[PDB]
Parts: sequence; C-alpha cells; structure tokens
Amino acid sequence: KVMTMDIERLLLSEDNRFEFVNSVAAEATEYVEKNRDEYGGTKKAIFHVLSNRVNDLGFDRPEAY
Amino acid sequence: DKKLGRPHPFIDPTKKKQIETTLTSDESWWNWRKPEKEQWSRWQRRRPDVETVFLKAMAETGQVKLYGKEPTLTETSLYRARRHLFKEERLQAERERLAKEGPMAFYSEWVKAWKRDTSREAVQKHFEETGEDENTQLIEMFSHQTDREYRIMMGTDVRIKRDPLAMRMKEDQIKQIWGGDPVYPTINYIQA
Amino acid sequence: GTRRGICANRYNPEPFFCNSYDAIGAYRQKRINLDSPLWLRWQLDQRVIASKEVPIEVHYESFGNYHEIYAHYLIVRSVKKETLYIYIRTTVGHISFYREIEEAIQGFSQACS
Amino acid sequence: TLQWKCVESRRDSKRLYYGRFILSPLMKGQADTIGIAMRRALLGEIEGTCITRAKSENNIVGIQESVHEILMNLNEIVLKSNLYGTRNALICVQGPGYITARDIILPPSVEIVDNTQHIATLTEPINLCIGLKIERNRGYSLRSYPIDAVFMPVQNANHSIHSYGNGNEKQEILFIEIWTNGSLTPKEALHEASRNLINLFIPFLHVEEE
Amino acid sequence: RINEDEFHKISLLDCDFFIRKPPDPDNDVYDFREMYVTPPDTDIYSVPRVLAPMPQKYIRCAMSDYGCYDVTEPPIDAPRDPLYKSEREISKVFLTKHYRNRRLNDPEFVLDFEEIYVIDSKTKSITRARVLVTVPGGRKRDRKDDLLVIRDNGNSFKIIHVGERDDPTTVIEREEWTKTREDMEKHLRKLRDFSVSNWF
Repeated sequence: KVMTMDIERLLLSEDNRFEFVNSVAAEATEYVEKNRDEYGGTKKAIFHVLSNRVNDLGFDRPEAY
Repeated sequence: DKKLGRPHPFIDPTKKKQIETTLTSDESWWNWRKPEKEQWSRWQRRRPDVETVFLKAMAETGQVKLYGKEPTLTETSLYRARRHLFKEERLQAERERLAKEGPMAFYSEWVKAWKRDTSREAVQKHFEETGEDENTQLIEMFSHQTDREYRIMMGTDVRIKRDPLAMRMKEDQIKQIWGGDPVYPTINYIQA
Repeated sequence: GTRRGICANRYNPEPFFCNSYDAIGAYRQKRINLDSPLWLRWQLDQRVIASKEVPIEVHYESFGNYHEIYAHYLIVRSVKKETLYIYIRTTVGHISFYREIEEAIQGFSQACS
Repeated sequence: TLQWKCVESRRDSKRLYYGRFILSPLMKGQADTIGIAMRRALLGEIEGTCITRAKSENNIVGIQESVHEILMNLNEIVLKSNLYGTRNALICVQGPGYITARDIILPPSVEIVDNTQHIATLTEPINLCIGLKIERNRGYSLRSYPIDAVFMPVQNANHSIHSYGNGNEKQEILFIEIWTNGSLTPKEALHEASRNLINLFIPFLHVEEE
Repeated sequence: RINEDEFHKISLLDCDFFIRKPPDPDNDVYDFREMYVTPPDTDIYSVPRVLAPMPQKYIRCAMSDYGCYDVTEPPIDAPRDPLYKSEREISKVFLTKHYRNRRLNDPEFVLDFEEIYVIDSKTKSITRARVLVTVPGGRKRDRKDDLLVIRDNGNSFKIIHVGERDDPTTVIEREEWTKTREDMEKHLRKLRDFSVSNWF
C-alpha cells in the first residue's frame, strides 16, 4: 500500500527520475551479484533497494515492507 | 392579492389587468393571418400529464385552487417544481389522522371484512370486557385483512410513504395520466 | 444538498450539531435525511467559504453580542470577548463530501507517523 | 467450531475506544447477515445514556460562553448508566472557575466517562447550578432546553468478510470493527448488541397459553 | 502630515480611517471631529465625506465590521502553495454608542443603538444611522431587551424586542424564498398560459 509514497519520496529526492531508476536497477543487479542467496520469493530486490534507500532517509520501513 | 399574495395561491397577474385589440384579418400580411378554417394539427390536443391529474385532484380536494377547471401548462410546470411539498403535507395530514383515529380506525380502511366499531372509545369499551387490549384487537382486525387488501395497505409502509392521494385516485381519474384507453385497441396486441 | 427556497417551503417564512460525527450519527439513526438542512459548528473557523456577499442580516444584542447571518453560514462574535463560533448551514451530503476527503488525506498521511 | 477473538483494542481518546473482533469459521452467506444485523444493533439497538435536558433558572451574565454554547458543550458529555426512566443530575458551582463534568452530582446508577470534559467557565463570582434531565434510551428511540443528544454509545461500526484456508468448503471469516464512545467497551458493546438481537428474535419462539 | 499615535486606525478594505482618540485605559473613546482617510498604506490624508451631524464631544463606542469574506482561491505554484485562501473584506464598519458612556464592565452596560455611526469604505464616507424603533416605550423604555437588526447592505436599521428575533434558519429560508419566487415568476412568464394561471 504505502510503498509508492516512499517511491515518490525518492523520486522527489533524486534530481533525475530516469537517473534514479537507472541507479535502482544498478543497485539491484549489484545486490544480486554481491549476494547469491536466491532472494526471490515473497520479497523482491527492487523493494529491498527502495526499503534500504528510504531507511537511509530515516524512515521505519522493513525490508520489502 | 396585494396582501396575501405572499403565502397562499393567487392569480399570477394581478386582477383588473388590461386587454388589447390588434390587427384583424385584411389588415395583415398574408403570412400573419389566422386561416379562415381552424387547421388540423397532431398537436391540437392537450398532452395528458401526471401533473394535470394530480393538480386536478388537489384542486377538487381543496388543497389548491386553480384559475380555471383545467391546469395550465404553467401551473403543471410549477407543480412539477413543487409537488414534494404537497406530498409531504398530505403525508403529514395522514400521520395526524393516524394519531387522532388510532390504528384500528386508520387501518380499517384496508380491512373491509372488519365490520366492528373501530373508534378509540369502542376499542376501550371492548377492552373493558373481552380483555383483549388494543393490540390484540388490531391483530384480529388484520387477521381479517385479505392479501390483496394488505398489498394495497403496504402503501402506508413507513419506508414506501406512498402518496395518500395516489392511493385513492379512482380508475377514471388515473386514466387521464396517459389519456384514456388507447385508440388502437390493445386486444390486437394481446397474445396468450 | 438542500432544496432551496420555493422548492423547500410552501409559504414565505434545523438542528445544530456540535461536530460532524454527531450529524452522521443522527443521519444513521434516521433523525435527519441526506437532503435536509442542518447547522454544523465549524470550529475550524478558518477557511470559511464565501461568495463575496455582505451579511444578509446581523442581530446585535444590547449586551454587545452579535450574530451575522449569511446565505451559507452564521458567525457569533462580540465586541467584548471574541468570535465564539461559526455555524455553517450545510447537509449530510456536503459534510460527507468534505469529511471523506479530509479522512482520505489523513488515511494516506497515517504512514508519515 | 464457531469461535470469536478480540484481535485489536485501542484507546486513542478517553471518549474513543476501538475494538476489532474475529468470528470464524462461518458458512457461506452467514458472515454478511451477522455483520449487517450486528451493525444495526450496535448503531442503534444499544441503550445509551446522555444528558437530555438542562435547566439554568438564573445570555446569562458573567459566563464566558453563550448559553447555546453551554448546552452544546453539555451535549458532548458522555455518560454510562443503567437508569430506568429519567433521572435528575445537578451541576452546582460558585464562580469564578471552570465547571466540568467532574462537577456533575450524579443520580445513583450514572457514572461519568471523561470527568475532564468542559462545561462552562465562570469569569466572576456567581451562582450556577444546572438541573439536568438524564435518560437511558435506544439510539433509534424518540429554562428547560432540550439537548437532543442522540443516545449513541457506538460512534461507528463496520464489518468485512474474508475467505480463509483456500478450502473448497469456501467457509469464511467475519471481522467486526467498533468505535465505542467510551461509555462502553467494544466487547461489552458486542455482547449487548448480540443479546439485544436475541431479545428481538426470541419473540417469534414465544408460545402462548391456552 | 498628521501622526497616528493618538488615532484609531480603523482599517477598511479600500482605505484606513484615522479617528482621533483621547487617552482612556480601554482605548474606547472617539473624537468624531479629527477625521482622516488614507489609502491602505499610502500615508496620505484628507478629510472624509462627513454626510451627517456628528458628536463634537468625546464619547465611547463599540466597533464592528460589516465585512464579507472572500475566498481568494489563488493559483498555486509548485512549492505547495495553499489551494485555498480566504480573507475578510471590511466593506463597512459600525460604531455603536455606549449608553450613558458606560464602561464595558459596568453592570448596566448597554449599547445605545439610537446612535450608530456608519463608515463606508467605498464612498469614503461617514453617516449617522436613521434607525427605526419598533419597541413600545419611546425613549424611556428598557434598553436591555433591545436588539438591533441591520439590513440592506447596512443601509437599514431596526430596533426590535429581544424575544422577536427571527431564527437564523427562518431568515435564510425567507431570503431564499423571496429570491426564488421572483426567479420562478421570471421563468414562468415566458409561457402563454401565465396570464391565466394561479400561484398555486
């Protein structure tokens, strides 16, 4: 439900929407390279990146909400 | 008029209004002459409206008065704008008649089979012997109500609030909503 | 909302609710209908809507309280003390329209906690 | 077997108690009938208590509020009681100072829900007794100003239904949510509504003597 | 020109009036001779159009504004500009004499509705209200029960007994009714049958 407000917050944070989404794709593919746990069930790498980034913004969201 | 033209019904133009005389035929251009015979038109006949039958029924019940025996299109347009006021006034008069008469006398309108006296005095004088309170008498009265009478009474259901006038308009009046029997007879359409 | 004027009274000549949940409760309990006029204490007395219309009437009491009456709302205020309250003349429908948007903003921003 | 549990409870204000209750498992279609009937019972079959009239036998001088504002703040007084019929409560305060629900002298069965509720502010030393008619009534039922308080111990109630277990019986689960006004807890409101419903339907099982 | 250190800055919509005041602990007293009018902040002064006899003696008055509200409802730029604005527009002000010049705290404090001075923002003008009294007793009546009604854009004043006061509901209803009656006549008049129809 709420996760898209975090997305919008991060969209509001980053100075280019396309550059933000590129950085999310990069972060996810480097995550799925630096860690080889399968990590593909009820929680997804994209949501993990969004969660970690909103936690950097200081906001109490768990991994994949 | 000048006073009491606020509130109550009154003639829209004030009485003693002036009238004028205009160009007769042969004083007028050919395009502005009334024809020497009244021409047939499909529109020659006043359209029958719900608002005409209701406004006539209100006029005959004295709730309203009209400038003539037939409601004008102006009057029916105003009824169209204001009918809910008269409907709620009739429903309020119906509630007040219920409160006065009591449920036996009120609902006996829809129990033709209930021949006994239904006035509050008679309900009391019957409770003073038969031991049946007003409620048991009312249950008995409704126990004499036929299914068709009950379905008609269901207009008085507190959720339906059917218009007390629409419940009591007779067939020869309701007919005027569509304008009497169809000219082409429906028996031509009826199929078993 | 309301039927106005000639559509509402047959001749020429309303509850007060201390908050909108009292009005919604009275509606649910069938004390008032969706179309029917009521007065809501607009204690959020900012943000009053208007049509640039001067007061339709004002009443001054000898003791210096006065009531300003408008086509949409009333204000009670005094030369001593201050404004007590605005009362807005409204409907359960208008109340519900406003309330459900305010509560949608609150329900969204609940996650801001 | 049919069992219910209190899933959540909150007290976000002294005059707003919330509860949510699960009933499970339910047969196809029962959950909505239960929720509808229970919601009607909560929202108006519960008997509730509130101030129904006020007498102020003395705009009154020296009170800051308008008398209308006094009455409208009295309406916000939330009471719980098991009164039969009407009864008299009485404010009595000598100014200056606040008059508050704490200052209500209560008839025996009544208790205040939020004693901190405001009533009036006396700006100067004056007498202000207020004689209050109190009543207990069902929500749907019905110098001497009526307060028209709406006998509403439940501010809101809702329900929702969910299928569970993916079982081909398609039996389902009911969640009832209740916002009691603090004159009742949500569990007490649920019990009272259930019992009042049973008291409505038992009459069809009344036999009468011969 | 004139300083404001001892003037009431009665801010209207289109101008501020400056009314000279004597010293009083409540700032409650008005000169009603040293009258000036100033564009809203222009710091320029002229004598306003006095249209009525005015009291040449220091007397004390309540003041109130006959302003409308207006929802400015401005267009909103990107930095969360507020999707509403609403502001008071004081089209007119009433100054109401205190009876016997009694102070606000006096037990017998009463507004002397016989003496209302009206300040108009747009005609830049002062007037004395020609109030009409409906109350039985003339000058020697109990003034505690008097209630002033103001009407017709503040052009009409009527003193009425406190009990009589129409309810706000029936006031609004009567204004709606007297409007919609003329609108409905203006509509129905276009029909042919209007000449032979009843108000019903």
